[PDB]
Amino acid sequence: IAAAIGASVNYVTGVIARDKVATLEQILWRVLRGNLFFKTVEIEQNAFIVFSHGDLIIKRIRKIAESLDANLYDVDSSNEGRSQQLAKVNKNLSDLYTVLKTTSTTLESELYAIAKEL
Amino acid sequence: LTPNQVNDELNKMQAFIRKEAEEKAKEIQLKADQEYEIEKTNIVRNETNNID
Amino acid sequence: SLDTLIVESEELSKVDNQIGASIGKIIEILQGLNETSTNAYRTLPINNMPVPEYLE
Amino acid sequence: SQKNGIATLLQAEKEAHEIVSKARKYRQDKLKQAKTDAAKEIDSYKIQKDKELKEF
Amino acid sequence: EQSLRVQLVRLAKTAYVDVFINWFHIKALRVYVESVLRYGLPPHFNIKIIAVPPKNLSKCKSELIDAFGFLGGNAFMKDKKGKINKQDTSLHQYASLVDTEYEPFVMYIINL
Repeated sequence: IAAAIGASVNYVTGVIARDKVATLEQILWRVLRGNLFFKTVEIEQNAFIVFSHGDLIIKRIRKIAESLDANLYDVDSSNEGRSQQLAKVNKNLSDLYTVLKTTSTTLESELYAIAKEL
Repeated sequence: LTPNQVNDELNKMQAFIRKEAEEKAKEIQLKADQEYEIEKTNIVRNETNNID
Repeated sequence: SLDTLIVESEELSKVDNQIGASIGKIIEILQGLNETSTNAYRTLPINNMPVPEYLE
Repeated sequence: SQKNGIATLLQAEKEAHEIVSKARKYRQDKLKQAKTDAAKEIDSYKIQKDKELKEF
Repeated sequence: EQSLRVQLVRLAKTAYVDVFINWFHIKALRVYVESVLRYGLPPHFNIKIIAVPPKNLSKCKSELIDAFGFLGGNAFMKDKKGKINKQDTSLHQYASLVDTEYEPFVMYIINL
């Protein structure tokens, strides 16, 4: 906070399958980039990992993230566009939920209709 | 981690950031003086030949 | 700077290993020639000063 | 010290941003200075050549 | 064969010294830059070359780790000894370009 919609500070948000995979990342980082990170983790249902860095060492962090299968992006999501980022994300998540359900209904309807016919 | 580790790693961290800013800032201003001097000479030199 | 620093360490590691290997081959070229047999050129002078004395 | 440490990292970055920004403004100022100090050095050479043309 | 052998023995010996002075120049550089990366400030460091008598390296390496290890990590630290070179794994190679096992303080092992 005080850089939530910031751009002069670089944050790296990212999902990782487990906190175990995250250690291996931490090991690369510490060997190859120094201790320029602050490592925090929150348990999901996945693991929220957070690395926090300069805005000019991004690419080198990115190389580590790609090679151990992490979703650490500079900013997560292509939906960011309201201020906060999250506000846009939350409305786009309401379109996604209702549009999947309609698909499930058309499929279901047709399934009950044609099983016997087939 | 340990309290000792985290403060040692914070004191290292901002020391690099201030240092990166000093080191880049020196190059910019060191080149800005070469640029001043050159550009002042050029502007005269062009024009003094015209007055001539 | 900070960005350049990462790249300075990466190269020191590589270059270090090259030089270390390359010297290993030179020692071998001598060993084979019979110019290094019992002991020679790992304790021998380095511009008129033995190897351990030279490091100090 | 989780959001106390991230909070220091955020300030340090902000501090770096202004330091870099200041040297970029310094240079900007220096480009305007070249012009200024050059504009004066032209009209001093102008007035001498006007004088010795008028002597003739 | 005769002329060549005399120039060739001479050329290697002359090459040997030069590549020796050059190997240590990188290590000195390497160690210095690394120290800056890991500890931060001060940029003024207390630096030594310790001559170990043959086969006491493992015992020496461990003692240094216990004392000084806390500085570079209070959790990033484990006991370790000696130097093993491999292409089985990349771990244990003590390098900043490939992933290795992180040493608790800057220490480089020279084998002659």
